[PDB]
Amino acid sequence: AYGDGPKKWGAVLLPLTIFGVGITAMGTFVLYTFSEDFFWAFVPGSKRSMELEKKKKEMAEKYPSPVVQHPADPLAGLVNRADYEKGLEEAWDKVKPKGSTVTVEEKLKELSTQNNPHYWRNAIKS
Amino acid sequence: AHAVKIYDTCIGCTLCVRACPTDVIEMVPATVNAAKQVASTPRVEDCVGCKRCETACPTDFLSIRVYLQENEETQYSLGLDLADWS
Amino acid sequence: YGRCATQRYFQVLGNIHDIELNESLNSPQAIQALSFGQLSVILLWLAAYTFHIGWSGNFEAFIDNPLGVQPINHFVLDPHYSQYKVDTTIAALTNHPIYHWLMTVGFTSNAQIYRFTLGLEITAAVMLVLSLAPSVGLLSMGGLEVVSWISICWAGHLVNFAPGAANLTNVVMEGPGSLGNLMNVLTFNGGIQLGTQALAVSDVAHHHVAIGIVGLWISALLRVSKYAWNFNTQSSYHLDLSLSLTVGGILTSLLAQQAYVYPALSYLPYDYLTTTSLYVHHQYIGAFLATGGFVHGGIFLVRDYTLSNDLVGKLLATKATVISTLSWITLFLGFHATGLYMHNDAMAAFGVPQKQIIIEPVFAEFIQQVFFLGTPVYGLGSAAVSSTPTLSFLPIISGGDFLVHHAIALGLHTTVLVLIKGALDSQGSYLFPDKQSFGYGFACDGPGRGGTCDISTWDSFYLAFFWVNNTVAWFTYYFHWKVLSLWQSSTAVFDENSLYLMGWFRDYLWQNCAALLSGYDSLGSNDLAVWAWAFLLAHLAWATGFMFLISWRGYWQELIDTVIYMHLKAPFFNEIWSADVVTPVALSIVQARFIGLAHYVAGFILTYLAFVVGATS
Amino acid sequence: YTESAQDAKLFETVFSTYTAEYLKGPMYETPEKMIGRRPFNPGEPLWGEDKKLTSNVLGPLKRVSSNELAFLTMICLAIGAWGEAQFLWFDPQFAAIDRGEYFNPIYIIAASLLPVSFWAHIACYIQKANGK
Amino acid sequence: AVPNTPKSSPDTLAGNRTEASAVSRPYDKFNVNYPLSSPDQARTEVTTKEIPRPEDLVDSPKFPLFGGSANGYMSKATRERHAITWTAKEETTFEMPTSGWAMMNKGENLCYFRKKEQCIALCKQLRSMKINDVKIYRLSKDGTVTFLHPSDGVFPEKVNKGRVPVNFRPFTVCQNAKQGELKFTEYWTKPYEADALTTLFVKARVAAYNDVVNLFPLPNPKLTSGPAEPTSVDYDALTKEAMEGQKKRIEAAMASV
Amino acid sequence: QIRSPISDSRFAKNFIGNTAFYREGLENWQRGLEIGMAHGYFLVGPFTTLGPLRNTPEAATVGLLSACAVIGIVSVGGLLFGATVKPRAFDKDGATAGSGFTEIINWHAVGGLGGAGFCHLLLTLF
Ligand code: CLA
Ligand code: CLA
Ligand code: CLA
Ligand SMILES: CC1=C(/C=C/C(C)=C/C=C/C(C)=C/C=C/C=C(C)/C=C/C=C(C)/C=C/C2=C(C)CCCC2(C)C)C(C)(C)CCC1
Ligand code: SF4
Ligand code: SF4
Repeated sequence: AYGDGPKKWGAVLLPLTIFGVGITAMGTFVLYTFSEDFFWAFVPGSKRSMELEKKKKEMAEKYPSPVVQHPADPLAGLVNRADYEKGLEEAWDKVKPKGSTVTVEEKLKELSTQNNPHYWRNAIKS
Repeated sequence: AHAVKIYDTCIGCTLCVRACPTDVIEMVPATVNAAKQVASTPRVEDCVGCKRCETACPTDFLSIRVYLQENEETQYSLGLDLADWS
Repeated sequence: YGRCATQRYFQVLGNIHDIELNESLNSPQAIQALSFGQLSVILLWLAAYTFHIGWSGNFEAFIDNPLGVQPINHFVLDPHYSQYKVDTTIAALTNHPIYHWLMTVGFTSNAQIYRFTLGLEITAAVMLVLSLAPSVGLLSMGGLEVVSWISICWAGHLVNFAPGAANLTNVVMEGPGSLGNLMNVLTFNGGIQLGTQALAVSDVAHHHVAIGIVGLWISALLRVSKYAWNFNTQSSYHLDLSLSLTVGGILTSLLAQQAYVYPALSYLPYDYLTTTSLYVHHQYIGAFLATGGFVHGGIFLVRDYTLSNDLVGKLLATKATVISTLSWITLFLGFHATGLYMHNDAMAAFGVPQKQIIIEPVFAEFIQQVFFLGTPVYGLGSAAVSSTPTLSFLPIISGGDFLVHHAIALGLHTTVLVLIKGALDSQGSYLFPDKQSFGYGFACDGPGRGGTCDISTWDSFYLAFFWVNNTVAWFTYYFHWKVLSLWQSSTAVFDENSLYLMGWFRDYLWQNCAALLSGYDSLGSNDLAVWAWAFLLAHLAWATGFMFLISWRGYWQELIDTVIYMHLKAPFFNEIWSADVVTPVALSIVQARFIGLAHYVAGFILTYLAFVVGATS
Repeated sequence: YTESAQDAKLFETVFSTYTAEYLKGPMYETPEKMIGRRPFNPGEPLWGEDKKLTSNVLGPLKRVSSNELAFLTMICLAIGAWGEAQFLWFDPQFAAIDRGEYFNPIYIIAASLLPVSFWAHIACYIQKANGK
Repeated sequence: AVPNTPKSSPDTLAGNRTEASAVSRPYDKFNVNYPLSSPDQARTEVTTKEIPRPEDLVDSPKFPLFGGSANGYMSKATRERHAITWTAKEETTFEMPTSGWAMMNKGENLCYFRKKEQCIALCKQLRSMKINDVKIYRLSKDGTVTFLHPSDGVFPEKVNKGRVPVNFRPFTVCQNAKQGELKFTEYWTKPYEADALTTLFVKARVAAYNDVVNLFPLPNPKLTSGPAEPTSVDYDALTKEAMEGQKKRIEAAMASV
Repeated sequence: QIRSPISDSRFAKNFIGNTAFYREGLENWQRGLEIGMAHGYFLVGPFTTLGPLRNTPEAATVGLLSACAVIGIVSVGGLLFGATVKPRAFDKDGATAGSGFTEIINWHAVGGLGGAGFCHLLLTLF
């Protein structure tokens, strides 16, 4: 008949598909909450994410890419950072206020250094 | 831990220090303002994020800025009283 | 483990698909893989519909008598039904034009539907396989050339299954032949073809082959325009996503309009409920897509744009002018539409309906008469009558439609105002000069500086989504009442009572709810009982959204703290639960606003769907 | 020497100016500067210091003379206007379809050349302004 | 009592609160010098003998005249405690940070709280009542005591020597780099954590990008396995003329300033 | 730790203290069995009457099945709690975290089945 079919298949599956599947999904999500990889990609400093970052760095330093990539350090893009600073030094000496005692490398060290211990990647003793 | 920063525009009011309910801001000597003192935040881990320090800063805009980081909540940042995570 | 708070759920689940923040699969290959998985889900959803239509459905009985049979969606096997309700219900009826679509595209049996379900499942498997192997090679797939080729192939399918394909002489083997031979499968008659009361399948196939060829040509022209003047200066997933979402919203809204006025599915206009649901659904989808385009434009401004003297830089520099002029437009439109509606309300209330301000929509009437209508209906602009007119379902406008279109303009302009204002102030306002360093979404900047509630760019979308839903509600009320009057042959109750808003209440909402509320009562329950129940459920969801929107966190955080105290002080449970595992904390401000908006719009959609079903049943 | 705050600001300005003028050249090597992203394509600068388009903006026809492009755009305009007029008004082709006969391919091919004439005259003025 | 409080010890109910916080919240860590700002800042050390954990004190003479309340910390459900040690001049009433009222002792006083915010609020109240030497301590799960609030002996409202500035950014708030400028870097979502050098560099980089008249084409990589394409443009001559342009542009720019 | 007669009088101390969850001298299985018997005998009640099949001869049997289902669901929830939180409040020396609580929940399931069966027996009889 018309009713038969979906009746038997439903009596088998609808209890399964709703009860068993949804309850298993809820229980597995609660387990995933207590799992070590709980939202690992969105929790800063998580073990899986940090290991992935380390392995990405290892692959980048072991298999150099012929194409140029976005520099993680914006100053790391420079093909010759030495020449960059040497020019800065020459320009600064050209426009130094009188016999100023301030040099370019000290200023670059002062600007690059920063005391932000509470920023992560620094709270992980890194 | 909600990152809290101090900028050059700080004029050593000490109001941000007095407004902090968890002793995050702290007055260090400096040579950038007439007060010869500048706020610092060495105990950001205690910052709840209430932004009372920003309410008490008299500069044109906030010489002390509290950047809420909801993806890095802490029992000290969440102000937990009945749950301990330590 | 799991020594986090419940805030972790709503914090990550709000960015769970913000893959740019997911450093693992951050590459564009992963995003294409996500597209493949989404298309697999879409294919499985269509397979669901086709499988339940072919399994427990009357498509074989539908093709025979498309006017006298009601399409069946799926078999109902709810254990909670009472024998009577079981005897009462036959099966879950159909609220979508899938029967009409299958009939149009040449389905004549349940065996064809079953093969279609198998093909959909196999294609979903193919999509999953493609998603298994993200790769720059797969990034080659796609493009306007690919979609135009899909259009050409769909044209080929429609040619193969056109009603006149039987009379078609094989062109590729016996030559093109006479023009009528091609007219068996490729026509440009234009408009409704009578009988099926829909566009001819030949028209649709010819449309698709033309669109595919033109799209191939346009893609080639765009790529040679990329040959010289090759400048991909601003590439961002959010910029391209905003482009795609805005174009898709325009296309979906146009689909709603031109599918009501030029139905392409056979015997669709005879089914009032499916037509109304189609229009409402597609308009909601189009509005959502346009809002998403604006949202992703704002996101691109927030975290992918670098200030320059470009188009966006010029827009940002004079953002005050844009916001001020949009505010003026919205103020004028709202003031005048509301004032004219209130004046008409007062005149109708005071027994003087003649003294209402009925501004005739003479401009739209001029456009309609000069460009669309083939007979003199209004007589302004032109009065010529077409010797060989074509048929369609373009409504005839009247005085109330002027005010309704001004309400639509007010809604659209206010939504655009909120979205543009938020996107352009993501770069900073004088209350929040450094919004470029706070991300797209954040709670607030505290009670200082007078208060900074809802100052985030995400809060701009949160505020504008109410306006999106309100505008769609306004023009869907317009469409629904217009088509209800046309189908009920009133066409004068609308044209008179839509001038004042008490008409919009009494004759539209209060009047069309009579049958829906009688879905179940003391006497019994009929087939509309499910929709009355869904009506109530949607109202409940809407008011829960009210809870999440009105009451804010601090109260609820203190209340949850007291509840935690009760749990930790409760017997037989302090030994088991120390609140350290998944600490129960109140929803964050952004999470609360989003969840309140979600309940609001869920109740909105379900309420209007139940009302449409109960009114056009 | 008791460096002034204004001296520190001067150094910041000097650093910013030097960096800005240095990263433009081939000593920074960032993905943005890759051909077809931000730069002007190697040997084909589109415009100079003054914002005047060079002949390189035309692409393959970057050395077709101004006179030849003027002739091309005028012939395309004339042929396209003839095709459009012969398709829409004079001997209409849709009415020919109503007669049961096919379109005239000459009219369609002719009318296809109007946007060709548009871009051709724009390129012609670009060439003329560049002295080509 | 078993119905009043759970029968198991706080450590038993805690389970693995540690070794799970390190997993659930790997970001939640204190810097190497938590109460202070510089490593060479004395760092006075106190032990449980000075400030014992509250479960080891019953009817201590240093407790104030407090009648107990439901608003205190969660014994056996939380292990972290914050203690205040202040010396009074006279016995007067004060508001507990957890509501209710207590009366201070004539001499030494000692209170225990869960959150440091309660201790700081009580310190503000006491200092408003002319009380010095308000010392605030933190009690850990294992009993290690960390001295807080006047960490270097001088209250933070008063500037003191030996305090290195922390989280000090040498510019204005809106002089931070924009997120789009710091894209693909570790500071993309947190431009306020970038260095001054990095912010200045990216703010100059965005200006450099907007000068395509002098921007360098940056030739395509050679990825295909076949022979190099002959092309029609000399990259060496372009590089030389770009060096000349860069030199002259830098000279003119430095002449301007 | 505040003191109230409801939570600190000798009756409260010796009542909560003598319950299966806290009574001295009880093995974990005994606590589970007793709590389960109580819960199962209670749960048959609200299902035999106040249910879909109230006025049927099999009302008691349907109530028993529903009570066993509720006992099983709450026992699965307790197993989930023991697997995630591992309360450790009942574990003996050594062993593993949450072993005692898991044993308590398993014997609670057993006792729930037993008590539900006993209630169904007392309903069918008498
Ligand atoms: C969007 C997908 C979808 C949905 C919502 C439903 C909904 C329903 N199906 Mg169903 N079905 C589908 C697809 C779907 N079907 C497909 C593709 C098939 C072919 C294999 C079937 C075959 C099928 C049978 C044979 C039966 C149902 C039945 C039912 C009903 C009870 C639920 C059940 O037991 O499902 C069981 C369904 C399956 C075991 C098939 C798996 C469903 C598909 C393949 C998964 C799609 C997932 C989708 C992409 C979303 C994933 C994301 C999600 C996590 C949010 C319910 C009306 C039963 C019924 O009518 O009883 C009253 C019944 O007997 N369905
Ligand atoms: C193809 C289109 C498309 C794509 C690819 C994206 C992609 C993205 N969007 Mg986006 N968006 C889109 C369309 C799109 N959007 C549209 C159309 C809108 C307007 C409505 C928006 C509005 C929007 C906002 C406002 C935000 C994003 C954000 C994001 C990013 C993170 C997504 C995330 O994790 O959300 C998480 C997703 C969810 C939490 C899903 C919610 C689950 C729903 C509500 C369930 C409710 C339905 C329920 C079953 C109904 C029950 C009924 C009841 C009666 C029972 C991601 C890049 C975020 C971002 O980039 O911020 C940095 C962000 O804040 N989007
Ligand atoms: C009925 C409810 C309602 C009404 C009337 C408004 C009205 C308005 N909203 Mg609004 N809003 C609402 C609900 C409502 N909102 C909700 C629920 C949300 C979700 C949070 C929002 C979110 C929202 C946002 C995010 C924005 C607005 C904006 C606006 C203004 C748009 C300009 C306009 O139309 O001016 C017309 C004003 C009215 C119709 C108000 C009534 C004025 C009188 C009573 C009617 C006219 C009478 C007569 C002509 C005057 C007599 C003059 C003389 C004889 C005395 C307007 C004041 C935008 C704005 O302020 O831009 C300017 C904007 O950005 N709203
Ligand atoms: C009224 C009242 C009260 C009380 C209440 C309650 C709490 C009740 C309960 C009651 C109950 C709740 C009871 C119970 C009972 C139970 C039982 C009686 C059981 C039994 C069981 C059994 C006997 C089992 C057996 C077995 C086993 C063990 C296993 C295997 C199987 C068998 C069956 C063999 C009060 C004081 C508060 C106050 C007021 C009054
Ligand atoms: S209130 Fe503002 S300006 Fe004054 S010391 Fe604090 S941070 Fe500096
Ligand atoms: S937000 Fe509140 S707790 Fe954080 S530093 Fe500012 S005042 Fe202190």
